Amino acid sequence: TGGMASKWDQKGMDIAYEEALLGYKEGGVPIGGCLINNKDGSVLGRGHNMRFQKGSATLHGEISTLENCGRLEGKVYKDTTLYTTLSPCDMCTGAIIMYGIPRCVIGENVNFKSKGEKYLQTRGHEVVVVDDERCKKLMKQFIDERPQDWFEDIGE
Amino acid sequence: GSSMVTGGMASKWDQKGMDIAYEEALLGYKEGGVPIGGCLINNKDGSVLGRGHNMRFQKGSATLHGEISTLENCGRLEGKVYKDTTLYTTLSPCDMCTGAIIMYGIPRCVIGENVNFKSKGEKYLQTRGHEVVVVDDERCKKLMKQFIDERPQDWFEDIGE
Ligand SMILES: [Ca+2]
Ligand SMILES: [Zn+2]
Ligand SMILES: [Zn+2]
Ligand SMILES: [Zn+2]
Ligand SMILES: [Zn+2]
Repeated sequence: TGGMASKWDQKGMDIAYEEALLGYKEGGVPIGGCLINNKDGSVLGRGHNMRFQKGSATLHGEISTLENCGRLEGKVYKDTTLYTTLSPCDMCTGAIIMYGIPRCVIGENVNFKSKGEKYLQTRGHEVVVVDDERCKKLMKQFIDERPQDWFEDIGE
Repeated sequence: GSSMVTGGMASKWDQKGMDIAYEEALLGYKEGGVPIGGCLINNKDGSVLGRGHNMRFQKGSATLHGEISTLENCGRLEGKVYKDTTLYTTLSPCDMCTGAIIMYGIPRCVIGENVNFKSKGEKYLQTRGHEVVVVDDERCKKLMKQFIDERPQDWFEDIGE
């Protein structure tokens, strides 16, 4: 779309936030997301961080989202938007780049931001930061109460 | 990617690491999956923290590339642990696996070969400061070449094409 928001952007961020809330309720890292087809707004998949729920070192919210979409032909990704409640780390950024997902809509980049946000732009992707306070407050609460668990999720 | 780019020194555990990575790739091939394997070794003592191979076909996974599967198999770890390890992979990493190495701060990546595949990740790793070593392992090259020959469409799916 460029500049103007996609008709499905609010739907996507609301779903990402719902996933983050669910993850928080399950005692995990409150980071969620979803992948939407820009063509019809269909939700290809949705998910949240599964580090605590599955003892996973790779299932960040974004990775879990992609995993939940299942095996897809490469072309499908080319016209989708990945929604994430928090700005992607270098790994999740790499996933978006590898699959060629053209747009990444981010809830906030205040609690966390890696060099990946800019790298996505360098690699030709459109990056949108909403600065969604609901996401920011939820993530901040987790960081406040379980700082070490947050650090573990990003190898800190 | 700069011009004054150099490879990296050799480690005493590199032979071991690539042998395990190759073993994982053969296992994956046996299981009917993508023959890409790896393992993570602690540079401090040579201990193998984990090993794995691509699980796209085995688990219907869109994210379990060989490198990702390897990290997953190590389980949850304190962030400091990754800081003195070497990630071994039979094939040069895509942008996602490169991102995983960068995020966790794994200081060294030893690659079997980059003849059958090479993404912008190999250079980006060096740009981000990581030590990269390409051993040009003929065992890995032959195995991957055969797979790409026999299953071109499946190879493309693994890299989203
Ligand atoms: Ca053929
Ligand atoms: Zn993240
Ligand atoms: Zn991530
Ligand atoms: Zn790969
Ligand atoms: Zn990869």
